[PDB]
Amino acid sequence: SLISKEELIKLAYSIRPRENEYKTILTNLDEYNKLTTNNNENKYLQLKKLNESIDVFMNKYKTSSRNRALSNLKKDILKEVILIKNSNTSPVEKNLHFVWIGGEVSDIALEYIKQWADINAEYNIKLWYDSEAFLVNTLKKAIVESSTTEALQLLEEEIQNPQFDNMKFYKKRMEFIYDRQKRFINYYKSQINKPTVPTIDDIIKSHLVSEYNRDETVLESYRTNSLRKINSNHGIDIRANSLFTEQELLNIYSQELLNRGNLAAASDIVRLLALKNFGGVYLDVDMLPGIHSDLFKTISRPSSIGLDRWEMIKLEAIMKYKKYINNYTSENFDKLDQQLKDNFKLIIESKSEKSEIFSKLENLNVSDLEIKIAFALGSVINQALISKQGSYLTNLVIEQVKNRYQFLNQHLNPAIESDNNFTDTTKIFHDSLFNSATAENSMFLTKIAPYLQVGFMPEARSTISLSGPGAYASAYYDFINLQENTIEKTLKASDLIEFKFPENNLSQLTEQEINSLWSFDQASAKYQFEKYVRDYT
Ligand SMILES: [Mn+2]
Repeated sequence: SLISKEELIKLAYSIRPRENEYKTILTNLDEYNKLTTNNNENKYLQLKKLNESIDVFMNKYKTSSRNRALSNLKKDILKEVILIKNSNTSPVEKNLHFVWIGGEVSDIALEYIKQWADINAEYNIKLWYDSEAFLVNTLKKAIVESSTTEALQLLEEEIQNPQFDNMKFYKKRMEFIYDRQKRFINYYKSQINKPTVPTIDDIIKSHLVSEYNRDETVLESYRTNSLRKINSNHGIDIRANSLFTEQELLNIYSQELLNRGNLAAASDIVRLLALKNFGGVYLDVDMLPGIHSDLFKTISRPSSIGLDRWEMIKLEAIMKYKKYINNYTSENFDKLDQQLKDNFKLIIESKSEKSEIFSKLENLNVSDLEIKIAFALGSVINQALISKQGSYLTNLVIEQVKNRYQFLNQHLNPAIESDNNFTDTTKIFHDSLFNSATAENSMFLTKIAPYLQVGFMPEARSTISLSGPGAYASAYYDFINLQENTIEKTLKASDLIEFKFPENNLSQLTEQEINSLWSFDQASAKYQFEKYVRDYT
């Protein structure tokens, strides 16, 4: 709660008459204080209105004796936001949302998912997929593999030279990739309006048969198998539901799914809509249930192994002696002391059910203002989220994503629509983009400039600032500071303890997580390239 209007009057009292902008503050404060309603949103909006009115005063009367008391008010307002979001608080909808789009869901992922279902029988499992787009990953691989071969043939004389700059390969390949995506897309555009009303998979299958020497029967049985496999396993179809309720988000989803072949970005969109509409918990398929706090509370962690690695080996232990998941790595566990390896066996064998090893979600109490998110390396990471349907912050994130894409597309579209190659298209995009640079948005611009090569070239990481963690971190900034449309600033893990995915409720250091956190950096690029050259021979 905030100081009364009367208290502010006393605190900010001065020899001067009350400025008009000061009277407004007093009114906004009083009206906040007199809020009878207990809906979190309406309190928030009034707090926001008060805060804005304070900035108006302070920016106009920069030397006012009142500024100290008003600066103190603004500090109290920051705390009031946290008090509100922590006020009314009840369990999220009992939905676990996963997403596997663009191909056949792996068995490996089904196993990880199975663990959650077993432990939380009262939770509905939603495995989102796109019934029309099972061939999207197949197409992306065809394009990349074809382009790799084209680039290696072109650069055949140079690639073996150990001093070869592998970037020359990646740039060259990107040109071939761009031309092939553009060929696909233009063909898609010619088909999609016919009275036959073809699907994405119809169009991809035909293109693959025509241009990539594929067999229709093989493609078709992969498609029908992917469909039944996913329907049999909590599968829920994006196309038959109410996820996409307006054209703008659909188009963002489609440009990622169809034009770029970026399934991670597509999934970034789907997870947010699933949360907005249904509420619940979202998880990547490499996340696992949290382990009971006191399970290995009696095993001292050696100084030689890190905090993270210790969390990994805990999972590996559970897995060597319960094999809940097939072929779970034992690398880190096999070592080193033969004592703890038995203390591990002792405690794990002393349990008989899975629910004794893993903790249940039960009620996750959140308010209708918030979204909770996992952390990694000091940043938020959207591989795990909790949110009530229609939550204020989840909408803030969606708005961030929409405005970032609106900006991206404003500059990108004219370049795409032009009939140009990769290099010329890039230039038209960059020349428009960087002419919009301000102090405020410069970094963001620099981050989205390599958008077209995301997934295909090293260090192209635009997704983060578009549909990924960067959009969430700016939305968190919006929310904490009662601002809107923040792009320059992000809030970090250390800023957001009040919004953390409760640690006890999640195990992030899983085997599939780690061998998935592969990033397209230089080092990884060097290795991929060396593999490419070794196979080519
Ligand atoms: Mn991962």
